[PDB]
Amino acid sequence: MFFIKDLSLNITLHPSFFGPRMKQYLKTKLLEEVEGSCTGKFGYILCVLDYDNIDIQRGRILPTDGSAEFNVKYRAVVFKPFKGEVVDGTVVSCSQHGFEVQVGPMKVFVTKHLMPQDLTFNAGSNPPSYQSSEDVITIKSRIRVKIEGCISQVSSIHAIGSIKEDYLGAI
Amino acid sequence: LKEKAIPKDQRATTPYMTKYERARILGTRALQISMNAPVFVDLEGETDPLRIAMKELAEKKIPLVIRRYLPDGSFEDWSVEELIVDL
Amino acid sequence: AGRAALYKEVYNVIASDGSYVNYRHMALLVDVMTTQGGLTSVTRHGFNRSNTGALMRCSFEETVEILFEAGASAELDDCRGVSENVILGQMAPIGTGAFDVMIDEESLVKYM
Amino acid sequence: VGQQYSSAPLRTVKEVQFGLFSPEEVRAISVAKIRFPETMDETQTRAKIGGLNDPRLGSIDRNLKCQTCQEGMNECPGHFGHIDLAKPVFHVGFIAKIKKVCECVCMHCGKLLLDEHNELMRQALAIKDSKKRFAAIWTLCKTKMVCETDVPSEDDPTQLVSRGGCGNTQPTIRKDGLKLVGSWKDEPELRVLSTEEILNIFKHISVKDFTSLGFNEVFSRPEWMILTCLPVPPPPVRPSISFNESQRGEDDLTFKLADILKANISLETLEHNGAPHHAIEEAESLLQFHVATYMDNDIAGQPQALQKSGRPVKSIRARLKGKEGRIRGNLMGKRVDFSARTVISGDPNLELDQVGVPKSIAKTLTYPEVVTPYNIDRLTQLVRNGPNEHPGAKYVIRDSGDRIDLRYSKRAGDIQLQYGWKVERHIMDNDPVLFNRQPSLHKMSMMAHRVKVIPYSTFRLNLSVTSPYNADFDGDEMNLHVPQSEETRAELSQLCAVPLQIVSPQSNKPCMGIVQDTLCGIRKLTLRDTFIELDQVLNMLYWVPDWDGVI
Amino acid sequence: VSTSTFQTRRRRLKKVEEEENAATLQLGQEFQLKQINHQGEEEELIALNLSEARLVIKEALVERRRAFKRSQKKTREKELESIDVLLEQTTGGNNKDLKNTMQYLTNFSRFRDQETVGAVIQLLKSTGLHPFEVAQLGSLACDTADEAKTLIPSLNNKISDDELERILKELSNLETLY
Amino acid sequence: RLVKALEDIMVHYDNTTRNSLGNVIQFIYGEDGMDAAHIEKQSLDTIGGSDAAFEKRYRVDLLNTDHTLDPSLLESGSEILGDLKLQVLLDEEYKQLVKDRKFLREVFVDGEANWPLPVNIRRIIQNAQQTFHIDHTKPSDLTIKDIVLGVKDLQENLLVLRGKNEIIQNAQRDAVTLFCCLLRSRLATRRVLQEYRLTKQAFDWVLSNIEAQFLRSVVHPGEMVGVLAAQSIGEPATQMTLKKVTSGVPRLKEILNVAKNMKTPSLTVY
Amino acid sequence: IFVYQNNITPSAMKLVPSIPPATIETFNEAALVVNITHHELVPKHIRLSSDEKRELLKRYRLKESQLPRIQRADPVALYLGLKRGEVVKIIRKSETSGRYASYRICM
Amino acid sequence: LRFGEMERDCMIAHGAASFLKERLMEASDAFRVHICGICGLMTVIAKLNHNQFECKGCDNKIDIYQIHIPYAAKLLFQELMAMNITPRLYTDRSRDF
DNA sequence: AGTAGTTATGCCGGTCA
DNA sequence: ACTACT
RNA sequence: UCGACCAGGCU
Ligand SMILES: [Zn+2]
Ligand SMILES: [Zn+2]
Ligand SMILES: [Zn+2]
Repeated sequence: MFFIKDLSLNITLHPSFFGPRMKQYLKTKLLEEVEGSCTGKFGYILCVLDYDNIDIQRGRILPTDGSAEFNVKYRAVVFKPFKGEVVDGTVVSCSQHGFEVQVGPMKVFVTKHLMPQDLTFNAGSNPPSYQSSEDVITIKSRIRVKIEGCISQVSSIHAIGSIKEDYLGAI
Repeated sequence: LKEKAIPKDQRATTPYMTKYERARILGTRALQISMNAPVFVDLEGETDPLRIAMKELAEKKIPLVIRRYLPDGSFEDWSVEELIVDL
Repeated sequence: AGRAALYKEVYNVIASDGSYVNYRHMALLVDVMTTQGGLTSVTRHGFNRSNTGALMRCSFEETVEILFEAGASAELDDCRGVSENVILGQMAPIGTGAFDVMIDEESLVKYM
Repeated sequence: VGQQYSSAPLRTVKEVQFGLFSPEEVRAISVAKIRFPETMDETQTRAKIGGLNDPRLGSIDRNLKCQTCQEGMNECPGHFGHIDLAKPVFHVGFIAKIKKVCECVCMHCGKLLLDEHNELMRQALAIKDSKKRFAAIWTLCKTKMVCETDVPSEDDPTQLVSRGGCGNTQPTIRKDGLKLVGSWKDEPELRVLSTEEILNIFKHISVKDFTSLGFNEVFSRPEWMILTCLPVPPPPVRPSISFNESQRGEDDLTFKLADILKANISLETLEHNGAPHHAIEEAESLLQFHVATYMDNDIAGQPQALQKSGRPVKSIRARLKGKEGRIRGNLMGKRVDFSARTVISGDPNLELDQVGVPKSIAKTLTYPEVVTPYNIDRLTQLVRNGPNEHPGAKYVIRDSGDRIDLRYSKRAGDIQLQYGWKVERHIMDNDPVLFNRQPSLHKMSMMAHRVKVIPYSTFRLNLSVTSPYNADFDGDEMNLHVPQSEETRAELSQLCAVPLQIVSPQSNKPCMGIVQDTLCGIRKLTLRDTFIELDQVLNMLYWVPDWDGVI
Repeated sequence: VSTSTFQTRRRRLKKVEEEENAATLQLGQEFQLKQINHQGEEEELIALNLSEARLVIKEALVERRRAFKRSQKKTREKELESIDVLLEQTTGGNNKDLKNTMQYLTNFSRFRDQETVGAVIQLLKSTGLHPFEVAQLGSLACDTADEAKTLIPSLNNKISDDELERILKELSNLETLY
Repeated sequence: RLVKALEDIMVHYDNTTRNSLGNVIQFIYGEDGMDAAHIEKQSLDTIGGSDAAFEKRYRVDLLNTDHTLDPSLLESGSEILGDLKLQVLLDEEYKQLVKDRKFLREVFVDGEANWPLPVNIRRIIQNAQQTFHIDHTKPSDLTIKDIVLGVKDLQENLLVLRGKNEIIQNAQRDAVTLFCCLLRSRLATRRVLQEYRLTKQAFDWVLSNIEAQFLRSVVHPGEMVGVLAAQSIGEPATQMTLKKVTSGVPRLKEILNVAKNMKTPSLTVY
Repeated sequence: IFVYQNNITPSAMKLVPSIPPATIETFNEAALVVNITHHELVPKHIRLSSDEKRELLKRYRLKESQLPRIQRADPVALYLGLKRGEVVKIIRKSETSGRYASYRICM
Repeated sequence: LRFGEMERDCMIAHGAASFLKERLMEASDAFRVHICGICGLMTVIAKLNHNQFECKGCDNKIDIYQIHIPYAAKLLFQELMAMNITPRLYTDRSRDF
């Protein structure tokens, strides 16, 4: 899953920053605008790699105000989830509708009726849990989830998964 | 494509700077000098942006590059440094 | 030989009046009228029928008709013409616009 | 401009893809259904009915409202809506092609009337260039008036091969008003070609046939010349013009839509009613009229859809037609800010390239200088100076895009600039400016001069720059444009300053000389007979500003 | 101000066709094996199993803090804190993601030896499997070839039960300890 | 109509004149690459005059007591008489001059010798003279090889086109053909010494300016040549306040229209 | 080449473009009485090896369509038996530059 | 005053690119519209406020630009559309050449 | 024939919904 | 008032 | 806020 994609970005530098430590200010701007960002297109952009050799190229000067626009060619580590992708993470929240597992920078949600049947919801617990003949899932338990579907949204991706198939559930 | 970037060698365009090029350099620099960008010469008391630009150009200290386009899309880059300034 | 005569004729019209126009000018006109192959008239029928962009052509003589036929035949405009840009409010590729300008991070450091 | 920040990346237009609207897209784009021909007054209540102008399109009443979009009128471009028509109608502007395409395809089956099987056709089919190809293809098979089912292959005219079927004879087509009529030929069989009919045949034309006939599968397929769903242009295109309240001020276009709207509703309520079959079609051609009249209203079939009062009604096409037109009079040229004009009169005391500017004008025309440590002082002086004294200023514009009006602002006297802010200051001595005299025949009708603010109300120019403009002082007027950017002015001073323009490339010689008084007199001052004594020679020397002080 | 990506296919207006993604190894167009490098050369998709990812990130944030000072001139539970520092030094501090990713990665990492990870990679990079599967097999603890072929349907016919079960064995060993 | 039909024609960075389609219209602007502002009418002496005076002017026969440079001109005047190695050059020179003369009479059949051409050479020499107060009394100090190989070398730099290849290089040589005739017409050994009386210094100077002044007269890629050309014709037609053949505005109209049924449609037969 | 006198059969010529490669050319007699190419205003043209052309295009970065065209029925075009695609090199005198070299592709 | 066709020519003649663009925009029209990257139309429903964009019908919400063109031109396009003609505006080229 | 398309630049009273 | 094209 | 159409006059 986790990928390393070759991306690029455009930055418009005011003329004031047309100093000597310019390359530095761009490389900075890049990281400010990219690391932490999210798109359904490339998923979560987590970390820009090889800081040292970020290609700045020659920026062209806009022609009415005097800013320049550089096309910063970088490379980075991204995280885009998928439907049918098996992933395991830790629990975070848990109600009567299901519980939310956290895989990486993202959060997956397991709906009650997407769990096995013999697995019940013990409300009269704390932290709230889900009990089975054998299992006891809750707040911090690690779980192996199958991502059933994703929903790209704003600055993040969210999905819903099940643990009703085989070899899925707590670990 | 950048398969359109004609090497510093093999350049065939004029070695000299065109009135248009230069008119546009002095103007661009003046603009940025007025935008409070860094100035690369000593303002011998100069305080007019175009003046400061003409001065930067006379001391070939203008960090700009003219990207000349050929009718096909090819292009040769020339620095104001390089470019002669007979005009 | 046509181009030759065409110039010769054009020239006479101007010299007959007792004026002088440096050859290159009439030359250029004369040539434009012939390059394509025969005699293209400085007329809505002649020149305004080449492959220049729709937008360019519509700025002379047959405006809407040209724009209509333009949508019918799904034309594509390069926006290489002075006119297209004037219409789009963009810097036209002429004199000051015949080339781009960039800050060279390199030389920008040698200066200090 | 068109203000307020937008996070959307900003680029320039590189290409323009022309095409035709598919009824589907029109429906897709549409933000509003549009059923009622009423402007608004929700039953007389000043507002807008969910029917015409703003059933969610742009706005009116200086009211951000605009189907959330908000932003308010200056920012909100229009928003298209639509009208599902009652029956397909031609597009006034395509009728000609619509017809010529029929004369190229076979009705009933929709296949070309000439294959590679015909050679004179292949020759055309090779012609690369939509325009000319379709030009041939037509002339070629316009005559072919039978959908031949079998042709003698490139072997012997003996064994004839098979292609497309149905040999149905082909109607000889002619145009009548906005109607296409054919006569399949003892004696012909005259009959009118219905739109729904022509539409279907076009829809059946094959994709390859499309193209061979200069069209395009993605951007402009034949069928689209036939309007089915009509795009409704937003308020901005057809803005009103109110007179306070309880009145009106609708636009011609807003009416012709109402016409179309009415005309449509009428038709439809005849197909859901007692449809006297050919009393309907009598009201269908009315729609064809309006929907045609709205785009073009200066056709050949004389009914020039006049409006109540006889005035013709501007068709959209009128809006774009040459000079004064949209294109020619709004884009290839337009009225502009920062310009000034007055009577001119020569002044034998200005330098060739100066331009005497009346103080009153110097105080109106302004330049947007940016606050720099280089000019903080000078600029603050001007701001404090005022918009009324001469060397002064009118506005101070802060980083936080807001104008401080130095003539009212309770802080006019106050104000302390800010590196980066801008002070719109008065035009001052030596500002480069474009000066011109119309008609503008050659470069030299527009040269850049140095300003010299001066008394009285007339632009004063040096006599020798007289010829280039072709001005005399019989009362000619001259225009003047003040450059606004740091580079804009650079372009003037560096490229078109009067001194540069001196030797003209028009006729490889100078284009300004010595004239009138100076010419007449320079001769006299020259004649061997002309002698000058000390007292005067001394003044004459002094008058020359460079004179090295050497008698 | 967006963020482009080494391949621009024509916007023939007809913007409709792009399927959904799945365990049919049908990731976006933005993730096909055949994708173009920044030096415009074809280069196979680069998927990373966890840990192999925890290393990649950590290494970069390191050489960063380094150059973030060349110009300055003029144990599972234990790594959690050691990393929480490198972060508040080279990261943006609001990268709640890169932080959460560093823990998640640090905790669920199967191999924590730049060598063991290499071993893993060589081992799998002989299967001829898709970068994604190779990624999953690497970061998902599997025993029966069944558990594998089941959490990774993409496989199924791509590798025999015994052969896949072999590699699985190997994987359970190179499986660095804690 | 003129302007609308040339809007988009401008000299490109390769010295080609094209429109907005990239279609060539003039391979080298004005068939010479020169900007019109930098041109002046100059006389090409070589073309006119009798063969009699042509020889008396440009001919230098070192192997002759009556056709050599008298030593009052050139310094090495006496020690040059009879030099066979030099007459090879002087004959090579006088051969070209004579070839030029025929080539000019070929281009300008008329015999007309005054034509607009870049770099005014008459002046560029007068300054040369006065700058160095060159006295027509003493003798020069120019090697007969000095002159000849210098002028020969000056040509090598009157660049208009640049590319490294034959098609272009040839184009270049074409572009400069007529100018060079002028050049040789004026920098002929005989003239240079008998007429101008230039010293070796004054000479190297004239050669330097002639070079610069040339490079300066070349057209600037960018120049909106189209519109310029349009207005340059239109403007004077405006002042046309009008041998009985349709002439003037009505005729011009006729022409631009490619008018099939022109009014006066004479035809002159020789 | 076939120099007819007062014309050829409207059925006869229907047999010229029928024996390729080899091509046939028809010419009227009265049309060749005077040689046009010899006319004052007519400059020297010149065919160009498919290579000489490929070079012309390469050295000027031209597409074919960017070259000044000449009519297939242009007098001088026929005189040299030009064929759609070939390029002539027109060389003429110049009151500006002595000699100038232009190119014309065949339509 | 009117900087008309003829004065436009004179600027082209001087080769004064910027001064022309500035005279036809900054000094007159100039407007900011948002276009779709799929269909070159001014469809996009920009809500510069909540940072939302979108162009249903193309169902876009990501591929969107903003361009500066003379209001008269926005009009020219909307008018051309009203007449069922699509004058798509694209920020990148394809036709190369 | 029939069929349309133009025509210089720019600036400065009086009826109609 | 004139001029070309379908 | 602010338009259209017509007609007339100056260069
Ligand atoms: Zn809106
Ligand atoms: Zn049929
Ligand atoms: Zn869209």
